[PDB]
Amino acid sequence: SHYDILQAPVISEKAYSAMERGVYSFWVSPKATKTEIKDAIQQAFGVRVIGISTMNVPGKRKRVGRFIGQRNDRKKAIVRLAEGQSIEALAGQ
Amino acid sequence: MKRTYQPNNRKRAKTHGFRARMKTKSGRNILARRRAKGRHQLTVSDE
Amino acid sequence: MKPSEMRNLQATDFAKEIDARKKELMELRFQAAAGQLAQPHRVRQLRREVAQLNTVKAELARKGEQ
Amino acid sequence: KHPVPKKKTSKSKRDMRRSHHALTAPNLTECPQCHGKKLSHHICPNCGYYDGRQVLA
Amino acid sequence: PSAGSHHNDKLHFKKGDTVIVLSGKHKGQTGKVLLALPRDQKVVVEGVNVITKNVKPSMTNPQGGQEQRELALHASKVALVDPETGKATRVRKQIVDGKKVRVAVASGKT
RNA sequence: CGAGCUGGAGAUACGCUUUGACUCGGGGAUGUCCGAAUGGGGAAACCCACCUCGUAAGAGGUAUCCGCAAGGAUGGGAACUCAGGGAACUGAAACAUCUCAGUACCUGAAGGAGAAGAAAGAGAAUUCGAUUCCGUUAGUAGCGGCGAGCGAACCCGGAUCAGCCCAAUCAAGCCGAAGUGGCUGGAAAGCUACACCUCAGAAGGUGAGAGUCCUGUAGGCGAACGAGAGGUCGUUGUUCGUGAAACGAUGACUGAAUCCGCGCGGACCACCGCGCAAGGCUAAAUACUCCCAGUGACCGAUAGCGCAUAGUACCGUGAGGGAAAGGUGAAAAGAACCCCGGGAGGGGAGUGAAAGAGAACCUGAAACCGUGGACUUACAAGCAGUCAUGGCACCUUAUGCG
RNA sequence: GUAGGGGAGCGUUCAGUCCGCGGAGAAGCCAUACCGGAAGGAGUGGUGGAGCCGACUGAAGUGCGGAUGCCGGCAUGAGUAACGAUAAAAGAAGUGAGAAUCUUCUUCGCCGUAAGGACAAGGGUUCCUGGGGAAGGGUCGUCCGCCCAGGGAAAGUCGGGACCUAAGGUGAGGCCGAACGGCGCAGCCGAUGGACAGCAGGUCAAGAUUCCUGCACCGAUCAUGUGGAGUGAUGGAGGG
Ligand SMILES: [Mg+2]
Ligand SMILES: [Mg+2]
Ligand SMILES: [Mg+2]
Ligand SMILES: [Mg+2]
Ligand SMILES: [Mg+2]
Ligand SMILES: [Mg+2]
Ligand SMILES: [Mg+2]
Ligand SMILES: [Mg+2]
Ligand SMILES: [Mg+2]
Ligand SMILES: [Mg+2]
Ligand SMILES: [Mg+2]
Ligand SMILES: [Mg+2]
Ligand SMILES: [Mg+2]
Ligand SMILES: [Mg+2]
Ligand SMILES: [Mg+2]
Ligand SMILES: [Mg+2]
Ligand SMILES: [Mg+2]
Ligand SMILES: [Mg+2]
Ligand SMILES: [Mg+2]
Ligand SMILES: [Mg+2]
Ligand SMILES: [Mg+2]
Ligand SMILES: [Mg+2]
Ligand SMILES: [Mg+2]
Ligand SMILES: [Mg+2]
Ligand SMILES: [Mg+2]
Ligand SMILES: [Mg+2]
Ligand SMILES: [Mg+2]
Ligand SMILES: [Mg+2]
Ligand SMILES: [Mg+2]
Ligand SMILES: [Mg+2]
Ligand SMILES: [Mg+2]
Ligand SMILES: [Mg+2]
Ligand SMILES: [Mg+2]
Ligand SMILES: [Mg+2]
Ligand SMILES: [Mg+2]
Ligand SMILES: [Mg+2]
Ligand SMILES: [Mg+2]
Ligand SMILES: [Mg+2]
Ligand SMILES: [Mg+2]
Ligand SMILES: [Mg+2]
Repeated sequence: SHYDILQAPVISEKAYSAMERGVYSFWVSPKATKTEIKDAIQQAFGVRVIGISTMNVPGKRKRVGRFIGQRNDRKKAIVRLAEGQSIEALAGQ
Repeated sequence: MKRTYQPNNRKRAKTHGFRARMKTKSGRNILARRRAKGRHQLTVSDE
Repeated sequence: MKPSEMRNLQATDFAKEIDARKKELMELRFQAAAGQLAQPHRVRQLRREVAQLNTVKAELARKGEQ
Repeated sequence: KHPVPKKKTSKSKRDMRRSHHALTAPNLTECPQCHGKKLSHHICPNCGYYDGRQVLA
Repeated sequence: PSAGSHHNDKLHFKKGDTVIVLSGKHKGQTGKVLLALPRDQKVVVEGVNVITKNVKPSMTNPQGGQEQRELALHASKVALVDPETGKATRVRKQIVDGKKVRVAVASGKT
């Protein structure tokens, strides 16, 4: 359902700085429509979104011993809200 | 000098592709024959 | 709990129990991805519960139409 | 064209040839100061002495 | 080609049982079953006992450090004991209650 | 089943389990996207829609062909089966008929088999009685540039038996006999002294070789669910190559009798015999072996499958081709700690029966590279040996035949 | 005594049977002056660490120097040729276990319709940061396009799609053909073309007509007003 769509938050110098300007960044399910993501974030956080952007991200191909393989392809979503609305569980961070 | 192999995604797919191979009995016969050999690479679209 | 606790309740209560479980699983995903996730097991456990729920409401909905 | 050897060269031959590859060990002198060793007419690489003291430490 | 394959992944004794060591260097010493692994057929008995080394790792502690811990054994050097005989003893399956299966010798039971 | 479990994975953490986990057996629920793909498109696994319900979330439907409907079909399957189509090399010591051979290959349809089948027959006894398969007849009768070479059938003996209708017990599992002491050894199964069970001495595991230590075997028990017409031309089939060519089989043209009638019996006629075409189904014996189990004067790492697993790496645009690979130890007790070095590597120590097993770990031959020692070689012409003698050296089948 | 014929045997695996050895140590490997008419065979010693000899009998994947034979390992040529454009280097300084090769500074030299910059095709994480140094780098490396980890890519307006048609590919119906199949009108797929709304700046270590700032634009749906009778397709024409 809703909660299924949001795999994880993005953790990195970039993303923190973004939330410090009130802009948050989530690892999403690769098939997700932007509207689906928008709605999902709203329900999960009771926050009105004014802007989204997304990006499909090919997973790094790495090797373990003789075994060459690919990590899961992902999708990154960046959202910016109105009203300087924040999200607590990820703001203190 | 210009060499034989000159990469082209659409070429390769349209020529050695799964849809291509399925479009004909002889290509179907490749598909089956390959499956049988246990190839990881059934067909070019597997790359 | 797997058998008892589920069947006794309404199919409109299932939707709710499901939803809440989903939500907890996501919380645990954020935590885990940020660290540490002190209790991994809970994840899997919650997973199971979800399954049970959907199994039950399936079973029941087809046993009430027997 | 393209000369090539007619016959494998014996281990014996090959080694007779090598009778001249002996390295020549340095003639080595002991520095009149800091005392390790040096090459004649070079700076003693331990201290740095060549009568007073040229290279650094 | 696993060790349990020959012994049908079956343990001829339970965990917590006392056991006499049949074969080897520790002939006859006795102990409580601290750990028993069916598929591998390996069992721990407070008597075998070795000195293991913890090498580099700064956990536990920067320096090395040695250690005294028992090293598991192959099922086939283990037996249930008989309080009377006190010795290496076979087992018969007989009945009690109330649906319980139990274990006797030539004079039940453990 | 009854105490462990948390996959190969051996790794830390979290934890589950006698309210019965894990594993085994048996059914169900869920089952994304592609692939016959089937809503439409498409460079497989992705892009775009429409309809009904629904609060949205979501759910379901939207291909073509047979049919009124119900329902059926499409795709896949190593070999085996039948059918439509159908090679050449090669053999004829050249070649064309012939042969390879109705083999290879291609396509089709189908099953666990399939085909075939219920005499207008085979045949010569006025005998036999659906078909297939095995033996045999038999390399016989025949065929044949009568060359190469090709090659039946009847009888007889077996395997399995069948002939009916239409058109006027096995799949989880449980129970299950009998030994101890001393000796060698790191370690007991081996030795040794007495001892026992056997409807059970098949086999594997246990520190070396165990009937009586473990798993088992003989034997017994065992489930709610589970499973059992004629003709003419052109041709061809069987031994059937135009032969005197019957008979079946159709492509073309043409086309009769229905019981005193019809079809055959190797041109053709009479006679004498066997037969009821043009309407359908049919199990069984037979074939095969992807899969499963048992066995082996089969293989044990260049062998055996290509693989101790991989159709991988690698090569190729593609079709397609395609490897090498094995071993510490009984047990990780996988070497704390010290020394040189950035490390690599090593020397100690410790473990071990053995590190003369240390992870570039069973044995570890030969080529090939080196260190050390013996006797030797700087006036010498050589397939490097062989014979004879002298010198030095050496003394475990050795003071002589060395 | 060559082709060839004949005769008696040696050795190898596997198999049956008999004998029998083996941790006080098997097979295999290694040395050797002994034995036999030869294939060959024993004695002792060193190695090794778990199986095996002798005898009779049976069956073979049964004996190698050749085949420009096959797989594999290692020699020779040899410390030889070469180190891949003759655009060119020098010093200081730093680092570091180690520097001609890495970093900084100062110069020098070479390209400059290029040897500079930006797209496409192709490649696929090679980008940025921090670390590493076995191999890869034709030397060396402390460095790297290599190895490890973590980050990084943001679009109503750029390109593609939810629009269009070309060649071509398809294609119900329909036309042919032993089979598989070959054609084929409309329709449909098909960019290399038609169509189409956003510019100027700023800045991550790594993105920018995407993010941030500044001010525009486009269609769509609704509300308030201007409404106050037309809307104009799957066909026509203009146009493109
Ligand atoms: Mg985007
Ligand atoms: Mg990498
Ligand atoms: Mg169990
Ligand atoms: Mg589709
Ligand atoms: Mg010919
Ligand atoms: Mg010929
Ligand atoms: Mg088929
Ligand atoms: Mg004719
Ligand atoms: Mg004919
Ligand atoms: Mg006829
Ligand atoms: Mg070997
Ligand atoms: Mg070391
Ligand atoms: Mg010497
Ligand atoms: Mg002279
Ligand atoms: Mg001389
Ligand atoms: Mg003679
Ligand atoms: Mg024998
Ligand atoms: Mg042998
Ligand atoms: Mg040779
Ligand atoms: Mg040559
Ligand atoms: Mg070679
Ligand atoms: Mg030189
Ligand atoms: Mg030379
Ligand atoms: Mg030279
Ligand atoms: Mg040179
Ligand atoms: Mg160069
Ligand atoms: Mg130069
Ligand atoms: Mg320094
Ligand atoms: Mg340079
Ligand atoms: Mg400076
Ligand atoms: Mg340029
Ligand atoms: Mg990309
Ligand atoms: Mg180098
Ligand atoms: Mg460093
Ligand atoms: Mg870089
Ligand atoms: Mg904007
Ligand atoms: Mg066409
Ligand atoms: Mg274009
Ligand atoms: Mg535009
Ligand atoms: Mg566009």
